[PDB]
Amino acid sequence: EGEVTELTPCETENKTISHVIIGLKTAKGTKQLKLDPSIFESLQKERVEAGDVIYIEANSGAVKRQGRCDTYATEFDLEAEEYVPLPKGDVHKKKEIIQDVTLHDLDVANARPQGGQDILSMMG
Amino acid sequence: TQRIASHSHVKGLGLDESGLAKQAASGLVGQENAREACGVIVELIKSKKMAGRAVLLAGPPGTGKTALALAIAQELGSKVPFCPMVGSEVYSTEIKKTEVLMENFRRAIGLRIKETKEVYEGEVTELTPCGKTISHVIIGLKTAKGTKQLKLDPSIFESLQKERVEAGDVIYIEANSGAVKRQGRCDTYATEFDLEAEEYVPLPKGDVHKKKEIIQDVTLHDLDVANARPQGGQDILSMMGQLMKPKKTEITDKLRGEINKVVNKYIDQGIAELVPGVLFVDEVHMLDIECFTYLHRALESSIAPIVIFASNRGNCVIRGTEDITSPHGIPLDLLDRVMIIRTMLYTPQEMKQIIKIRAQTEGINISEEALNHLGEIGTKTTLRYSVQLLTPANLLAKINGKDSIEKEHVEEISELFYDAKSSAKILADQQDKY
Amino acid sequence: TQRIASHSHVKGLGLDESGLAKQAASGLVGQENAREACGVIVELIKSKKMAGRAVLLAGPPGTGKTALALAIAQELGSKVPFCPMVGSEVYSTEIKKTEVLMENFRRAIGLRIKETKEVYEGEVTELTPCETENPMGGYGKTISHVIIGLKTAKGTKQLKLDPSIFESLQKERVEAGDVIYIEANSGAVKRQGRCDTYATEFDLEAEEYVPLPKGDVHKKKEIIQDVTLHDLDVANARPQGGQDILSMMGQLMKPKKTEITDKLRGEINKVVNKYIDQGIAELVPGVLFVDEVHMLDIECFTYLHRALESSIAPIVIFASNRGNCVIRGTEDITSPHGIPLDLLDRVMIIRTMLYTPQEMKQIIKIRAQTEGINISEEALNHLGEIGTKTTLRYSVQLLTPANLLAKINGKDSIEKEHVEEISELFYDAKSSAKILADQQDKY
Amino acid sequence: VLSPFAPDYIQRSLFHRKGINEESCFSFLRFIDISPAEMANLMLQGLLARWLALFLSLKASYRLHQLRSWGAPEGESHQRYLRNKDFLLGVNFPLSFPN
Amino acid sequence: DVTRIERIGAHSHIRGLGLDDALEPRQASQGMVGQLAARRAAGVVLEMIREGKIAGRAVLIAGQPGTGKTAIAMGMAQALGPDTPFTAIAGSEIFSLEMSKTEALTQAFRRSIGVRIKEETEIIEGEVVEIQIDRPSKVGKLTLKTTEMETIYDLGTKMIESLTKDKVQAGDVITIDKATGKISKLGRSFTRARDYDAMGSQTKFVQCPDGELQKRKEVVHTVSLHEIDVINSRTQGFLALFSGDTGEIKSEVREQINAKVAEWREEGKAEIIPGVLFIDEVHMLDIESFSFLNRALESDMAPVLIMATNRGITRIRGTSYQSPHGIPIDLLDRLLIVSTTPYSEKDTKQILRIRCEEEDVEMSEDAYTVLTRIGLETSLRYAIQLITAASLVCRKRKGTEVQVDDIKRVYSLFLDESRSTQYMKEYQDAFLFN
Amino acid sequence: ETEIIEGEVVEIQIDRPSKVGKLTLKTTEMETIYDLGTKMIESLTKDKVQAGDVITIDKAT
Amino acid sequence: GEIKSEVREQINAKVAEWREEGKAEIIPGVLFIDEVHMLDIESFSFLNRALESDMAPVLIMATNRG
Amino acid sequence: VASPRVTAVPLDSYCNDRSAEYERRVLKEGGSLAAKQCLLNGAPELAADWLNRRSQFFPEPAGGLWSIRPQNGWSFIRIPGKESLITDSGKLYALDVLL
Ligand SMILES: Nc1ncnc2c1ncn2[C@@H]1O[C@H](COP(=O)(O)OP(=O)(O)O)[C@@H](O)[C@H]1O
Ligand SMILES: Nc1ncnc2c1ncn2[C@@H]1O[C@H](COP(=O)(O)OP(=O)(O)O)[C@@H](O)[C@H]1O
Ligand SMILES: Nc1ncnc2c1ncn2[C@@H]1O[C@H](COP(=O)(O)OP(=O)(O)O)[C@@H](O)[C@H]1O
Repeated sequence: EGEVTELTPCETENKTISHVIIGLKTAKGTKQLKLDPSIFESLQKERVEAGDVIYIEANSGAVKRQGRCDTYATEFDLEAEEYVPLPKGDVHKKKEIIQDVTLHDLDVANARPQGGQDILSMMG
Repeated sequence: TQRIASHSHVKGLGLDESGLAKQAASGLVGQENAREACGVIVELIKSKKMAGRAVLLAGPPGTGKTALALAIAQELGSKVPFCPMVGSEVYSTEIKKTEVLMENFRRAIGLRIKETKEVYEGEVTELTPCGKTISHVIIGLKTAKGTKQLKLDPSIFESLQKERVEAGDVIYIEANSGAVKRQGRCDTYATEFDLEAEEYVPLPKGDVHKKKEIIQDVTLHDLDVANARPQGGQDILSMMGQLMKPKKTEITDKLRGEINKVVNKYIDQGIAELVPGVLFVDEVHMLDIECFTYLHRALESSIAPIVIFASNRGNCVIRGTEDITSPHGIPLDLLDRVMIIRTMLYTPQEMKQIIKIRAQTEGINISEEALNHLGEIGTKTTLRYSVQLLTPANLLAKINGKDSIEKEHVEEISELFYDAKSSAKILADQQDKY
Repeated sequence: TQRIASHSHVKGLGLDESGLAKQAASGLVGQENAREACGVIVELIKSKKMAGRAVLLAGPPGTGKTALALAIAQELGSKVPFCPMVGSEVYSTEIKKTEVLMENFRRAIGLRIKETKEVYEGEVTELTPCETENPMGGYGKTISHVIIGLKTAKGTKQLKLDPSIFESLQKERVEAGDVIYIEANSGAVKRQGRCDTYATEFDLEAEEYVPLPKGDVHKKKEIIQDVTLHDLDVANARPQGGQDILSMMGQLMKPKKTEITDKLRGEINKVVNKYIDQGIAELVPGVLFVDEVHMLDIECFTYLHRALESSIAPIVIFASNRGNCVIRGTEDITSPHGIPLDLLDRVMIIRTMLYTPQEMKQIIKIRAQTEGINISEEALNHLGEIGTKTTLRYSVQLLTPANLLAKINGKDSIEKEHVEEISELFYDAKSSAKILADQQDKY
Repeated sequence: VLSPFAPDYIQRSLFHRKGINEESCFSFLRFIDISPAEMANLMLQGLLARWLALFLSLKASYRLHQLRSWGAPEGESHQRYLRNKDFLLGVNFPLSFPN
Repeated sequence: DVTRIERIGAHSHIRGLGLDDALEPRQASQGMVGQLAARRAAGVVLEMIREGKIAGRAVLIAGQPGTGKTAIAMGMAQALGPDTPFTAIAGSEIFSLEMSKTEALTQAFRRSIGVRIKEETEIIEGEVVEIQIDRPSKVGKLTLKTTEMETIYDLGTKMIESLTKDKVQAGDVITIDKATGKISKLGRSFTRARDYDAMGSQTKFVQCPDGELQKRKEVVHTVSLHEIDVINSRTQGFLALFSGDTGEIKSEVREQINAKVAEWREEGKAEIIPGVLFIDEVHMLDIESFSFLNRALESDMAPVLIMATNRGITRIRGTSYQSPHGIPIDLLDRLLIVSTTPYSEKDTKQILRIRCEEEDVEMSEDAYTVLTRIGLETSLRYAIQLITAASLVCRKRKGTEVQVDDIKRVYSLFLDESRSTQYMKEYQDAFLFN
Repeated sequence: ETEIIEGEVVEIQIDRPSKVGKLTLKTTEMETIYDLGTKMIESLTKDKVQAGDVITIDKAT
Repeated sequence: GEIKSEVREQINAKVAEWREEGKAEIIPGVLFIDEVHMLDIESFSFLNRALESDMAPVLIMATNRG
Repeated sequence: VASPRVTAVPLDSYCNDRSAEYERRVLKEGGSLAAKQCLLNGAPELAADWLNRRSQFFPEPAGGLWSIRPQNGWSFIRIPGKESLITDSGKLYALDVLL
C-alpha cells in the first residue's frame, strides 16, 4: 500500500495488455512493481488515477482505494474527493490476522460466488 | 459385462406367426390371453393407421404386466420410440401437471431422417484465404492414406479461427453438421519445442474423407423444447449466458400448432418420416382427477400417440375426490374408453417354470430338489420371494465352496429372509412395543 | 359498431331534481329504494367529504344491483375513476391478497397534471457556425454561437444556440434535411430521421424517411395528463430508465407483481400533498366496486377493517348474491350474507327485491328494443308467463334465437309459435335439474 | 433446420396464403419493427443480439415517442392502410419514460 | 403410404356439419346421425356466432354420457368455417403453478377474440447475381435475378454499410424492403452453394424466386388479441409468447388494449371477428372461477361460451354442496342448456355403417346385429374398438370380409368395465387397498 | 453537519486538452472565485450548469 | 426477503457501537396489532421468545373476542 | 460498514487437452469481447463512445459498472481512520468539545 506515482499498462500483440507497471511512492522509499491484467481490471474498476493511495493484497487479489493524498488538496479550492494523509511504514508488510468465522458462513461462501474479482461475481 | 436387469430375460411376447401364444417363448410362460391381445396391439401399432388408442393391463401384483409392456417394447423393435412413465413423476415444481402429460405425449412421437455423414479429417498443411472480405479459404488435409484439398466458406473458416486452427493441426470436420473440432497438433511438430502446451497425437489412419450412412431419430419433445424458449446455447464462451439459470416453462398452443405445420412440409418433401411412439404409464390409479380430465381430451385428440395404462390395485378411492370410489382406482369416464385386459395368478407349475427361466437367465445352476422346494415356497407366500431367494443361495454356495445350489443352502436362506406375510404376522405380537 | 353488452342498456340512475327516483329512467324500472340510496351515494362521491365508506348490496340473483353499481359510474361520468374488481382476482399466485387490495385502493384514486410544452421541429435548411471576431493572444479562434435553420410548411425560422449543443450535433449523426426533435425546456436534441423529400434520389437506402412536420416551428401547447396513484406507485416501484446494466437485465427479466412497502406509499402521499398545496395537480377520488364478496378469505375480511379505517381508503361498494353461508377459511363458522359480523357491521347494507311479472314484461320490452327485436303482444304475454315460471334472465335469453329463427322464416316479428319452438328446444335450468334426477343413476 | 422460425418460412407463410382470409402466425411481426430474419437471428443467435436489439429499442422508443406526440390527424387514405410500429403501445402510456 | 402428423381419431371421422336452409338436420349428414333438437339449436347458435352482434353469452349442453357432446361441438366448430378464432380447453388446463387461475381464464377469454387488419407493403425478394461497391461517399450496385427478370439496384452509402455489416456475398437469396430499410437473408442458391466443399453451421437452400422481383401489394393480416398483451407488457413479447413464461398480467395494460382497439374500431381500419371458447367437463371447477364467470359474461367484450357437463349432480371441489351440473345456481341461470337424447338401437346400425367407411373394412349385415348388440348392451366406444380390433384378426385369418367369429374372438379378448369389476370382486381380496 | 456553498454563478470556464476550469460566483455580501477540479467539472457538466444559475455545491459530499 | 441472521446480528452490534460512540441515538417505537386472535400460533411461539431481545420494542395488541 | 467475513473464488475445470485450456482462458479472462465491453460500458458503441467521449467536453452517462459506484469500495477492506480514534478515550472527546 502507498501512493501511486505512475501507472502504465504494457502492450503486447495478440492490442492486449500482458503486464502492468505501477510505481509506489512512500515516505520510506519508492519501489516499482508489476501487476497482472486482472489487478489492472480491479484498478480500472475502482477508477484508480495517478496520485491516489490504494490498498493491494496478494493472496486475495482484491483491490481497494483509500483516497487521494492530502498534499494535492491545495491546488483546487473546491473538490468532491475527500483527502487522506499519506500512510507511514514500509510498502510491503506481512501481518497475521486472527479472525473467527462460522462453518455456515464458509458454507455460504463456497455455496455461492458472491465475492470475487470476476465480472460474473460482480453481476451476482 | 452388462448388469443383470429384472426384465432383461424377456425378449418379447413369444408369439407364433398365426398369432397364438406359445407356452414357453421369449422368456415368457403363461398369460397366453394377455400375450395374444398384446400381440394384436403390436400389429395395431405396426399398422400405423389408428391413433389415440389406449390399453389397460388389469392384474394382481406379480403377474408380469410390466414384463408384458416391455415385451411389447422388445417386439416392436428399436425403430418405434417407447416412453416409460411413472405416476409419481407427473407432479413437478417448475412445470404444471397437464404440461407434463402433454410433454410426454409430444415425447412419444418421433421422426426419422436419413443422411450421409462425410468425415473430412486430418492434418491441415496450409490456410490460404482467397471491397475485399473473404471469397473462399483453401485448406489442405494430409493423412497416411492420402492427401486431399477442400475450399471452405468464411463461416466455417470463422469456426476454425475461433478454434485457433493453425498449420500442422489435425482437425475433424463433418460436412452435414458443419461442426469443427480440433484434435491437436501433428506429432511431427512435437520435436521442435522441448516444452509446448499443445497436445500431440499421431497422424490419424484412414481416409481423409469417409462416406457413411447414418439414420437419426429425433423426438418431437426435444424439438419443441429447443424451439419453445430461446436456446442460448450458441456460445458457451459468453459470460451473459452463465448468469440466468434454466428452468421448465409451460408451452403455448400456438408454437405447438406451428411445429405441427412445419413437420407436414418436410414429411411431404420426403426428407423425414414419422414414427409414432408408445406412451407407457405406471401407477395410473395415483393420477389426480384433474389428470384424468386432461386424459379425456388428450385421448380424444387425433394426434395423440398410443398409450398403455398399468394399474395393480383394485377398487380404491379416486385421487382428489376423498369420498367417491371407483373400480381399479380410475373413474368410469376414462375407464370406459380404455380397453381392459384381465390377468390372473400363475399356477405352481408355471411358478417352477418362471424360477427356472430366471435361474438360467442369472446363469446359476440349481438342483431339482431346490427347484421343487423353491416352487413350494413360492406357492406358500409369493413368487417374488422365491425369485429373490435365487441369488443368496448361490452366495452361500460359493461361501461353502460349492458351485451349485442345494436344498440345505436355500433352506438356510429361507430362514434368514422373511416374507412380507410372516413379518407382518410377527409385527402383531410386538406391535405394543413398536 | 360496438358489440351489445348485457348491461349496455343501463346509462345511469336517471335521478330527478328533487332526489326522487323516476319509475322508468335510463332503462331502469323499479327498485326506487335502491336507486335513491345510490342517489345519495353518488352525492357522497361528488361531495368527497368522507373516505373509507363501504356500501353493501344484498338481494336475490337477477335484481340488478350490478346494473345499479355500473349505473353509478355512468351517472358520475368519465371525470372520476371507477374500478370494478371481482373477488376472484384477489387470489393470486405471485401477488398477495393484501397487496392486491392495496393496489386496488391506489387504482381507484387518480391525479391530473397540466403541463406546457415547447418544441422546435422541421426540416434543416442550413447549419452555420457563426463566428464573432474577438482575436486573442491566449486562444486564436472564437465562436460565439451556432445558427440552426428550420423549415416547415407554415413557415421557416432560424435559431441561435450556444456552441455547447454543437458538440452533441457533432457527437451524433446530423445531415442536411434531417427532421429532428429539439425541446427548449429540456434542451436535449434527438434525431427523428431523414425527410421524405430526399427519398426519390436513391432506389434503396437504409435510413427511413419521416415526413416533415406540418405546423409552426415553435409549438407551445398545454396538455393535461391524468395519472393514477397506482401508476405512480409502479413507476416509483421500478426504474423506467434502462441506462443501468441492472435496469437492462431486469428489463429483460419477466415482470412480476412485487409487494410495495408502505414507505413508498407515504412518500407518494407527501409529494401529492405538496403538489396539491401548489395547486398545479388536481386530485379526484375513485370509486371501487367489488362483486362476489362472499368469495373472499377470512384474512381478507379482517384486513378490510384496517384497510377501511384508513383515511386514504376510497369509497368501496360490495355486491353479495348469497344468503347465510359458511365463511370461507373456517368450517364451522356461519354468518349472514357470507360476510363476518365485524365487517358486516361497518358496511352499509342495501336490500334488493325480485321484480314482479309486470316489471319482467317491461324489462323484456326494454331489452327487445335495445337489441332491435320486435315482439308481438300475445308472444310477450306467454314469454312473461315463462319468465314468471322460471326467471327473468331465461326469458331475456329467449329473445335472440326467436329473432334469428324469425328472420330465417321470413317474419320480421317474433310470434308465439317462434317462442314456442324455442321454448321447446331449449331447456330451463330448473327443468333440466328435474330431468337430471330421473337419470341420475345413469350419470 | 426444423425450427419454426425460418426466414423463408416466414416470407412464404406470411405473404402466401391458400385463401383471401387466413390466419398465419408472425403476421403481428409485420406490424412490429422486428424483421422476420431479425427474429430468427435473435432466437438462434443468443442473448447478446437481444441485448443489442433492446439497446436500439430504447432509442426507437425515443424516436417513436417524438413521432407519436404530434402529426395528427391522419388522412382517410392513410386510415385505409396501417403503418409499421402501430402495434406498440408501450410509449402511449402517460407515465411512459419518454413522456 | 405417406403418413401425416394427423391420424384417425375418435372425433376425426366427421368433417363439417350438414344443415339446410330451414335448419332441418338430416338423418345422416357428414357422418352424424341423431340429435335433431341438438343439431338444430347448434345451427341456431352457430348462425348467432356468425352474426356476432352480441357478446357475453354462455351455452351449456346437458345429457347422458355418450350422447355426443364433443361430437356436436366439433361439428359446430367445423361448420363454423376456418379462420375463425376457436379455443377449446379442458377444465384442468387452467391450473398452473406459474400463472394464477384468473390469468388463465382471462387469457382464455382474450385469445379467442380476433382482429382482421389490412396493410399494404412493398417487398423486393430475389437471388443476388453480383455485388459491387466503390469507395473514394461509396457508391455500389447489386445484380439480382428472378425467373421472370433480372435487374440491378444502385444503393447508397449506409445501404452498403448494412450489407457489408452483415457480410452479404453474391449468390444469396435475400429480401429488401425500401420503406423500412431492413435486409432479410433467406439463404443461398443450390448451384452457387454447390461449389463449396462444406457448408457452415447455419445455412439453408432456397429455390430461385419466381414472379415479380419488387412486389407492391395489399395484404390482409389476421391477428389475435392474446399476442398484443405480451408485446405491450414486455419489450420482447414474442419470446414470452412462444415460451409461455409471461404470467400475472396487470389489468391496466388490458384496459389500455381495449381502449386502443376501440379506437381502431372507431377509425374503421380493422374489424373484430368473434370467437368460440369451449370448456369440457366443467362439472369439476373452482368456485372462484364460477364467481369470475359472472363478470366474464358481463364484460363489454367476450367470446361465445360453449360448455359441457357430463354429470347431473356432483359436489363442487373445495366446498360441500349439492347442485345440478356441479355448478352454482347463481351461474346456473346464465347458461343456455341444450338437452340431448341417447342413441337408438336402429341408429346404432347406421352410425356403425358410417364407421365402416372410416377403416374401409366391409362388414356383413349379420355382423351389425352382434356389434349393435354389444354397442347397445354396453358402451358404444367399446364396439367402435371391436370393429377395428376385429379387422386385424380378419387379416390374420386372411379373409376378405369380417365374420361374427371375429367379434366373438375380440369380445373374448377384451372385457367390459362391469366384467372387470366382477372379476375384481372375486380377486379383490388379493388386490391392494380393496 | 455539512458546509455547503450557495450563491449565484457569475461565470463558468472549462479547458479541455484533464479539463481544468474556474467558477466565479456572486452574492450580495461578497463575490467569490473558486477553481474546479476534474470530478467537479464532470459533476457540473453532468448537471448541465451554465452561467447565470443559482446552485448549491457541497465540498465534502 | 429472507435476510440472513448473521447480517442482522452484525448490524445490531454495529448500531450498539454507534450508540457507544454517541454519533447516533436510538429511540423506542410502538407496534400496533389489531385482531391478533387470527394470527397463527407459530407466530405467537416465535413472538414470545423473540420479545426477550434487548432491541425488541414494546408492542400493543388488541383482541375483539374471547 | 457491515461486510461478509469470507469470500470464495468460483471453481474452475481442469482438462487433459489444450483446447479446453483455450476455452478456459477465454471463459475466465474476457469471455466474449463485445459482451465484456458491453457489460462494462453497457454497449460496445458505449465503449467506443466512452473512449471518444473522454476527449469530449460534455460526456454522456455510462451504461454499467462505470456508472454504478459503491458507497465505500467494491472491496470490503476498511481502515478505521481518524474518525473512530476519538471515541476510544473520553479525554479526547471532552478536549474536542472544549476546543
Ligand atoms: N409369463 C412370464 N414368464 C416368466 N416370468 C414372468 C412372467 N410374467 C411375470 N414374470 C416374472 O415377473 C417379474 C416382473 O413382475 P412385474 O411385471 O414387476 O409385476 P407387476 O406388473 O405386478 O409389478 C419378472 O421378474 C418375471 O420373471
Ligand atoms: N331494473 C332493471 N331494468 C332493466 N334490466 C335489468 C334490471 N335489473 C336487472 N336487469 C338486467 O339483468 C341482467 C343481470 O342482472 P344481475 O347482475 O344478475 O343483477 P344482480 O346483480 O342484482 O343479480 C343485467 O344484464 C341487467 O341488464
Ligand atoms: N351423432 C353422432 N354421429 C356420429 N358419431 C357420434 C355421434 N355422437 C357421438 N359420436 C361418436 O361417439 C364418440 C364418443 O363420444 P363422447 O365424447 O363419449 O360423447 P360425450 O362427450 O357426449 O360423452 C365420439 O368419438 C363420436 O365420434
